[PDB]
Amino acid sequence: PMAQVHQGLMPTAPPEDPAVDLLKNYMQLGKQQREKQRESREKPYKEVTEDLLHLNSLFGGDQ
Repeated sequence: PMAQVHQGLMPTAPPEDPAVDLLKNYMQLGKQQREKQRESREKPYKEVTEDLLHLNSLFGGDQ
């Protein structure tokens, strides 16, 4: 083996396999999609608190 076997044959196992990175790519777009769908328009964290400041001035509590 070694010399007259296997040698001279191209590796059928791709070391550049993009599927390994695709794991984090998919995890990435998993959150990216989430944070881009409703998070951009709605934004249930910052817009709620910001609007709450508006709401405080909205009911016009002064006296």
